[PDB]
Amino acid sequence: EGGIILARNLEHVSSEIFTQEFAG
Amino acid sequence: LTFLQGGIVVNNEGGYATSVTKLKLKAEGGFRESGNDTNTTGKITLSGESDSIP
Amino acid sequence: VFTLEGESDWSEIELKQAELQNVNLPSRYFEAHAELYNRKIDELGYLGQTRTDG
Amino acid sequence: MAFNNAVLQEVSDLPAGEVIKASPHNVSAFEVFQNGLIEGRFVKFDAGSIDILDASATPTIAGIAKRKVTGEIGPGVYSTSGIEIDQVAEVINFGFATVTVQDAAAPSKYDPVYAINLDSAEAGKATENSGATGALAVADCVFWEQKAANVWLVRMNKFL
Amino acid sequence: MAFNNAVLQEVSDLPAGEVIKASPHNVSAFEVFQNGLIEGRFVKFDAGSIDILDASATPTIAGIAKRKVTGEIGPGVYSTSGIEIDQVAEVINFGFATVTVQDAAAPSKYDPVYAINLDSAEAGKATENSGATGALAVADCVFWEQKAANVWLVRMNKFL
Repeated sequence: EGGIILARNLEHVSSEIFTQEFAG
Repeated sequence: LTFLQGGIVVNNEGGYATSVTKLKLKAEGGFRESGNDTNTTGKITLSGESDSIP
Repeated sequence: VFTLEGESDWSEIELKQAELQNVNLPSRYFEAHAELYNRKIDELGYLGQTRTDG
Repeated sequence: MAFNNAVLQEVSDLPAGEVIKASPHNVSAFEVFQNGLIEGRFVKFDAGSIDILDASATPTIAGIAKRKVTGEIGPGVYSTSGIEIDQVAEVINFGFATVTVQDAAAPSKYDPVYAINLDSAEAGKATENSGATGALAVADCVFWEQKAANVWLVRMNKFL
Repeated sequence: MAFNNAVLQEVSDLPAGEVIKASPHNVSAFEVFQNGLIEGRFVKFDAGSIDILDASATPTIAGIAKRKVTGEIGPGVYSTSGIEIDQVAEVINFGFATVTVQDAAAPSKYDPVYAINLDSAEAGKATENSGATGALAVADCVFWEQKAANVWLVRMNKFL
């Protein structure tokens, strides 16, 4: 039934973290 | 104290996460009677399910 | 000469929950403190200090 | 809650929406489809999209919604726009494939398959009884053998 | 014309008479044919020979004439008695195959395939228009997807 892979493992949360940027 | 003497193992794997999710894989299918040179109509495959405890 | 002082606090719980995302929450607060100091130094030389009451 | 069915009496056979690849077989990818497309069911082709059987004039049965082994754990469902997004609808249109059957149905080998054509949960379920409500004669397809509980491996003689 | 389409902003898509091997396919060699058999076209079996469709009434349509990819540069034509001689008329008769579509035809997926049963260069060309002149239904054959200019992947469901 359905599948074998848990949903959250079908998503790769990127290791690169993007900091918020503000005016110069 | 009687719990841990009952035999229930203590599992220190959950880390610091707010919930632990366990997943179970079941083999579903069946072997079918075959001849020397035929096409098998029985297939072994996998299915799964999950549970979560906070 | 006037002084500006700002705090930042966390807990071991949220420290480790942030480490779950490979985020160093203490280091991230230190970077944020340095960045806000730079931004305030930039703003004080352009718009000066606005008092908290407007 | 806990894992369902701690101990099963017998090893369940093939789940619905599965295709045996020993025999000649074709599963063909359709990119556009309907959200909530139940796997292991007959699926129709309408307006250039693979969607669930529902009461219509004479739906174009395009085959059996293939169950993805490496899909999201959960109900057999094809999803769009989620963490469980399924890019294409994998549909089995040739060969031996497993389809759910109506719980009332008691089919047998070489019986003409009938799909269910209703706007209900029973949409796309197979059956032998032709007097069943919304029984649509699927062209050139026969029940082959009972795989699982309420799941039958049928044979599509030609492409669907 | 000299090297039509000097530069293309996209790679040309699949030509006709080309069968995809990813699915259950069959191209079956017929050792006798007619001179002037166009590759990527519906051929017919008559009097023990493969030949281009003509004014006949109820031709037994073999299938798409396979395009000999390492045949002759030029028109996709089978030819006897030349340096451009093809010994056997290999003919695609099962599965997904590309056929030239009539220049005026606008088909879509799962549309029944009608072949132009005419005596012309438009013989054997596939069209969705039943009302078109000199066309007969190629039963158990549907359109799948527009590959190239006036070329479509169709599906021969049974051995054609």
